[PDB]
Amino acid sequence: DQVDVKDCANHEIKKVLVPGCHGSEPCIIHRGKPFQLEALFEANQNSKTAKIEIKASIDGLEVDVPGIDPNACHYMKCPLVKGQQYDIKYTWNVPKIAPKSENVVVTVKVMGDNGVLACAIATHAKIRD
Amino acid sequence: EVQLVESGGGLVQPGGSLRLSCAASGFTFSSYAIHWVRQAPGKGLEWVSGLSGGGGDTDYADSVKGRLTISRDNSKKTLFLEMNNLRPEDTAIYYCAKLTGYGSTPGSYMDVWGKGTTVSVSSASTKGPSVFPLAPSSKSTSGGTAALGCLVKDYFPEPVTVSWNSGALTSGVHTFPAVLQSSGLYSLSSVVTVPSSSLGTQTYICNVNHKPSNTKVDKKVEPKSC
Amino acid sequence: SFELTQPPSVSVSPGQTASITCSGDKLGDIYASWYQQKPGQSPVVVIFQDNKRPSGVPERFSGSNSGNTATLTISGTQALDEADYYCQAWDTSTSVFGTGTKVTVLGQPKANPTVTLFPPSSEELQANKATLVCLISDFYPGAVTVAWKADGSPVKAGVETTKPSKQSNNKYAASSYLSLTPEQWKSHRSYSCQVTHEGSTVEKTVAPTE
Repeated sequence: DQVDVKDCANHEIKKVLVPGCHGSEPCIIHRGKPFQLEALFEANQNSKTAKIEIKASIDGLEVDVPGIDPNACHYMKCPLVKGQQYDIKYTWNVPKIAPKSENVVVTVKVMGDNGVLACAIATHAKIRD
Repeated sequence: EVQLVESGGGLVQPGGSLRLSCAASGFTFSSYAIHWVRQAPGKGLEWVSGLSGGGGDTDYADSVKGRLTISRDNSKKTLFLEMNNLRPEDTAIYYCAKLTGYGSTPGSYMDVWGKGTTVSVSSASTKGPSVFPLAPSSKSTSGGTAALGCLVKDYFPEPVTVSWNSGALTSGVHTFPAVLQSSGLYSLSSVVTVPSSSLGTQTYICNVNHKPSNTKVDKKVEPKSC
Repeated sequence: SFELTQPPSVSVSPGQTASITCSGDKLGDIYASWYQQKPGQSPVVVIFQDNKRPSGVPERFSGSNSGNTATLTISGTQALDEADYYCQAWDTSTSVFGTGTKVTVLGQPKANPTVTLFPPSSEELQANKATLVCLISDFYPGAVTVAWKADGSPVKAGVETTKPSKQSNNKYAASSYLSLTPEQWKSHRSYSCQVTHEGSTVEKTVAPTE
């Protein structure tokens, strides 16, 4: 269902869905199983590009999140048209050796040609087996 | 409800430094980016700096880059602008402005602005005005009106307030906007269109007050004599 | 950083529609907003995303961003709309503001200036300095050209003219000062302050008097 994230841009992200999680309740990402994540956002600008930047933290310490496809245009219709709504469906496979944790803050910023497209932080992810 | 209150401006020599605060209230300060926008006297808006809600993203204008630094204290709900190694061209009124979001994007807009605080950078130093009488025309006017006044010359900084007869006279009084000269000193004049029949009998004193220099000057303006 | 160019001024008759333009190389790729700064007050947003009006802002205000040109449109302009208007857009992280378009509504009829010229003072002259003052009052609309003359010939240096301000009567006022040495003052027979407004030239003159 719909999950709660905190916006770090200008409210362009409208809804964020993770299968089988709800609101601000713990959302369990399983190691070694694909993680899927849908978003509904409004393009704040014309852009031919969309770059994903992830910073994530595990129990307060920064972590390099690997095997992330930075091109969001692989997961939505690009080019982007200013003022139109888009539906991105991103899929990232959690590596088996991904470290388990009950405290996980993830920041995702998407850059376009003319500036930040969208930004959100999520605090409720938990990594388990 | 939503309110921003600036402070910290002042007269500063070139190379001097000031710290500006913007004290916010009536919204979750930390949820929103806050920016500085300055405006030189009689000119347009110039963007100076911005900062995301978390204090993460500092951004500056090439003009101020290196000499200004922006910062937040979210517990105190206050935005700061530390200005160092100031330059004359940095003289202006500095507004802080709330954005509509946490971060600067193309859609962002400034939805609230403070009343501003004034920074002046000058190699000038505080100096009270010289006050000179503008005696009434001997030929008066075609009408029964006479124009007499006072010249407030070479004063820094602003403001200067001019009253006639300790504020008793307010009829024909018209104090004029001031002129910034090459000297970098200001000059203004106040004139009183008064009845020509009164000149002999009625006394006009002009009260020139310059709070900055802590001096008031009281010049009596009489008709000129040969 | 990119630059947004707006007309320096737009004059409009009461009830006429005003049209301020803001042009940039690629502005249809981004969003444009509009701020209204009335003299002595802080700016206020009137249009926020190309075509969006904040609840509270009057329905007369409209916007557009087609053709790489943003266009504010005040229909039925009133005397309350009389302010400086600034367009704005983001050059990624930099807020680019426009030059500014001062909107005037012509609510008063044309009014010629009232010039008053005071000669140097014995007090100033004693201080080895000399200043002539040309005060200008009650003129509409707010544009004036000062020319100074010495013995009927154009003067250039020493002229520091001020900027048309608005009086409480909504007509405009201005001053101009001519600095000389005491000796220069006495070397001539007449200095004059020539004020040109709406094609009509008002002149006042003074002369050294023993």
